[PDB]
This record gives sequence, C-alpha cells and structure tokens, in this order.
Amino acid sequence: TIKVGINGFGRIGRIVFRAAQKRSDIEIVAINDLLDADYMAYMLKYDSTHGRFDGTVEVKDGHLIVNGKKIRVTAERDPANLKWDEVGVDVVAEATGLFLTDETARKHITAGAKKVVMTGPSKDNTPMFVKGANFDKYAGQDIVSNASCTTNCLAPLAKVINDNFGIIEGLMTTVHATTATQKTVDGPSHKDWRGGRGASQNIIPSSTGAAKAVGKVLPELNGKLTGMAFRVPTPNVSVVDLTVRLEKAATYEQIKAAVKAAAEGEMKGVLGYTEDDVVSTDFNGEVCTSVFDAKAGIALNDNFVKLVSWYDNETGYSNKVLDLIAHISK
Amino acid sequence: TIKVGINGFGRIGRIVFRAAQKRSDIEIVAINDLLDADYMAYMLKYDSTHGRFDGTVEVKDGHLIVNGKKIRVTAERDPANLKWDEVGVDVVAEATGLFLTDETARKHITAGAKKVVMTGPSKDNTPMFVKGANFDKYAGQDIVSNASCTTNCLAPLAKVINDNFGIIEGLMTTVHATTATQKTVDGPSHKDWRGGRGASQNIIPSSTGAAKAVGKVLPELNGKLTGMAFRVPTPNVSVVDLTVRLEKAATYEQIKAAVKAAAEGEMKGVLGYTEDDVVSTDFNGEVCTSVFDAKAGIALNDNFVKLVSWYDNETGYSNKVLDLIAHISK
Repeated sequence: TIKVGINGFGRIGRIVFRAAQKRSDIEIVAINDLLDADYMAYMLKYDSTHGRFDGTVEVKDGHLIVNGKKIRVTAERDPANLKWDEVGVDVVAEATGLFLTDETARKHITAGAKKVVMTGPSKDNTPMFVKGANFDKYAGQDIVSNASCTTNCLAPLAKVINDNFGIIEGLMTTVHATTATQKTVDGPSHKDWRGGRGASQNIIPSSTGAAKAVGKVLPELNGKLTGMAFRVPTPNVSVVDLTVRLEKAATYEQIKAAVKAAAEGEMKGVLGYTEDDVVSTDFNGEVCTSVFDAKAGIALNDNFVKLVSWYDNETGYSNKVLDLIAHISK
Repeated sequence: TIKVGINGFGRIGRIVFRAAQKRSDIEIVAINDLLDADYMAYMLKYDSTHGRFDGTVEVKDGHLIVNGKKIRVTAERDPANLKWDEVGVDVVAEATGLFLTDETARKHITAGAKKVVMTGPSKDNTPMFVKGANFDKYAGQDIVSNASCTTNCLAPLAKVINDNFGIIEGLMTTVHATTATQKTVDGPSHKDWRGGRGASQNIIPSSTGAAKAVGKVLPELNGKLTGMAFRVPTPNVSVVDLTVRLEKAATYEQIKAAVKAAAEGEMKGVLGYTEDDVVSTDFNGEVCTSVFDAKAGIALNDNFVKLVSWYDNETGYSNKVLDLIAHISK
C-alpha cells in the first residue's frame, strides 16, 4: 500500500481522505493543517454535503484514530518541517492550494517524501495528468498536478469527441457550484470582482482555465477550445456545456454511441454515460469525473453540437487524485 | 390612453401592472383572476423579488383603488363573460398562460375588447412580435403574442450579430432563474420529469423554444439556431450564453462596438450594453430585455464566439408586453 500524507484539510483534502478509505492500494498516514486534532475529527465526522463519515473516528493523544488506524496529525505553516519520512510517507497530496509550483512543493520531498501530487492546476511547468486523457504520458516525474475538477470533466469528453470525429473548434461554459472561495454575502475579492458577490443570490460569471488546460493535457487540441464559467447557488456538483464544431459529420446517435463505448471500455470509471432525466443532485457522490448526459445535449446538425457532462467537483476529482497517486506509484 | 385589462394575476400579470404604472400612454382599468380583491391587493403591496409597491393601494367594495384610479376586479373562468366593453378595455393582456391560441384568446374580442396580447409564446399560428426584432412587421392583427422572456433576450442580440457579420449557425444556452412552474421539493411534473425536481437544490437541464422561436421572429435565422436551458436556484434574472459561427470575420472589439451602437441607437431601451463586472442581482429591475455583458463573453477566433446577455425574465418582458400593447394600438 502506498503511504499518503495530506497537506491542507479543506474540502478536497477531506474528501480525498474519505474516498481513500475504500481503497486497499492506498493508506493515509498523516494530515497537516493549522487545525486542532479534535477539530479535524469534527470536520471529518460531519459533512453538510456528503453526510456523516461512514466509519469510526476518535482523538487520542492529540492524534486521530480513524477506522481503528492511527493518523499522525501535525500543523506546520511550512512544508519543509513535516518529517514525512518519520511517518513513512511515499506520496503527498498537496491540497492547500498554496504550493502549486516545483519550488514550493519540492519541500515535501526535501521534507522526507518521494512524490507530490498537487490537488490543483500547476502555477508553473509542473506536468498535469488527467485520467482518461493522458495518464499514459507519465514519465516518472516526482511532482505532478491532477488539474482541476472542470478539466477532469472536459478532458475525457474532449478526447472521445476529438478522437472519433475530430474537433475543429470548441467553446465551453461550466455551470459551476459554489466553492469555499466565494462569499456568503457581497464581500472582498481584489483579483476577481464578480467572484466576491453574494454566492447564494447570484449567477456569477467566472473564469476558468480548464479549456486551455485541456490543450496542455491533450496537445492536439491546443488552441482549439476555450471557455468560461457561471457560478450558481448550489453546494456541489457542476456541469460542462461543450459546444463544438466537428470535422467528421456525426449524427447525435453516433456521438451518443462513441461516448457510451468509451464509458464502457478504455475510459470506464472516468467517463460515465446516462440517458435518464437527471439533475445535479443525482450526481452528488459521483466517482466518474465526467458523466455524459445524452438527453440534455443538442445537435444543430452533424457538425455543430452541444454536449452536456456532469461531475461532482468534489468526489470525482478527489478520487482521481488518488488514482494519480497510485499511477505514479506503479 | 389605451385602456387595458389583465387576465391572470401571476408574476407577469402583477409586474406588467407595476411597470404599467409609470406609462402615461396606458391605463389598467380591470384585472381578472380567481382571487379576492383584498388578496390581489396583498400580492400587489408586497413582492419578495421587487419590493413593496411604490404607491397607494386599497380595497373598496371588492374592487381596487391603486394610486387613486379604481380598478375593476372580477373572477371569471371563461374569458367570454368578461364584459371588457363595460369597462372600456381596448387591449387585453392575456397572462393566464391558459389561452395561447386564437380560438381561446378570441374569446376576449367576443367579450368586448378590441385587441389581445398573449404574454407567452403562441400555441397555434398567432403572430409573435419581439421589440427590436420585428415590431415593424406588425400588420394590424388584433391577436398577437410577445414570445417568451428568453426570446426577448436572444432575438434582439442575434439580429445585431446577424445583421453585422451574419450568423452561419449558433447554439445557445440560458441559465434561467426559477419560475412558478417549478417545485420547492421533488414533486410531480408529468410532461417534464426533470422540471419536477426540487428547484432550490438543483441545476435542472430544461428545454426551451427560444432559439427556434427566434427563427420565426427573424426568419432569416430560421433553422440556424437552437439551444436549451439550465434552471438554477435563483428567484429572478436569467442570462443567455450564445455560441455562434460568423460569416464575416469580426474581432471581439468589433462585436462589442456593434452591440453598443445598437444599444445607443436603433435598439435603445431593448438592447443594453455594459463592460462592468456585473452579476445577476445587478439586473433585478432591468427594463432592457437584453443587456450585453462585454467582459463575460469570449472569442476563440474571429468567426467563433460565445456571447453573454442578461435579462430580468420578469421586469424586462413585462415592460415589452406593454410596449407591444402601445405598438399594436398606434
């Protein structure tokens, strides 16, 4: 089993923890964040969005005993003072959103661990690997990024579509659920004015690097797609609205079949497929990072279509982070 | 002044009434609906979305006294027994959403009114007129429709874009605010399963005629546009996300300039233009049916762009309904 340590017990940090519980190939051994041990236990036991932790969790000696296994708990504002080696940590799930560059994240290896998986997109040249898009391109790097929730949703779908009919050009919009980055009421956001407005009262036009980021994980699409977002008043689960221009004519039935095939083979577990009358809450807890909504999309013609794909921006992404930890441990 | 009478005192009926107050060319003399006069007054005095009625309103003998002028209250299930002539009603604002056909809507002419204006898309062949798109095509018809809030937003914008650079094809999406047809918690919606799901908990993919309806008001675009909707948990203010491929190449700066020009001239009052970091609540009360958001849209290249336009699905549409009453009366 790969020994994992989590840095930053935010939403991603905690769901990565929860999802890791059902996997045998991995084990969380330590958690670092500026939070008491008993506070961490509370944030783990109860989840407004995901329900009560399915298992046992207790505080003993300022550390955690989750599901009977001991979890080293620390609190270092600095990543180099983490003695990961002491707890025998192989990979570190960098989930604080603070150390998204080789320079900063390297300190984990400096601090005693082998590899670092950033739970966010790289701020520098650190490679981004997205399951179902380019895991096969992993070249043994020791510091990697798993991109963002949105890219993990769009990347797989874009690959299928591009690979089967060829994407000439595409523009996407993601109707994204509220995040911890937003505000309850009109607050301060110096680098993003719209982003500061009351989250629950508005449809907030936002930006996203996903589309372009996809051009990096699937270079063949570099410069081919771009997009934006719309933050809406929901606690979790978002949807990508991909409008593309196809090279090869393809009926909607042909696109539904190409996607369903991937969802059932090469991309099983990453890409999902559905023909049901689903809504966002029907995916809260969804592990597939991209679930194609057959009935939701619309084709104007065989070369201009609109595709719709769901994703639990929390559970899906978090599970894949663990898929990447396993992959680079292969 | 055109003497008007409202049938159906739902959201549209009450907001058409409210906005009608500022117009000197129009007067509301009667309202029909299965509701007491004192209940009507309550629905008029207080609005969760638009605040308290700006003016006086009271009940005197099962009839309303708003800002002085008396309003004739009634409660007929069959439009034919409405005696509009008795109160001198020239045009009837059909807002029950129940009589969207000539045979049913005509029941108003029969009952004493000169003309009828459906506050929703026709269900038969009744002409649809949208301000800024084809008000000039009106040919004396005594029964007309004002299309939907979405079409009143999408139509003006597509005309500017089409008229300047020519729309080869396009696919839109509207992130629409919750409406009265939705449910508070998972309820029944026989003709639309998705639409029955709890409004406040989901992003609900919904259908829309808007795009295909624009093909009717602006025939030149017939079969060239289509789209869908995403119903989000907000009380009011929606936005259209239009992705188009243009014939004549146009930089985003050329598109912003074409729209801004239309808004300051030929389409002043219908089309708006903003370069501010706005959100949906910034348009609650917006009279312009289509407000171009310059900073929100994005162009991939000079022939493929994503355009964003806001609209208060209540106040804007309601205002244009009165605009159509004044028009067909001119």
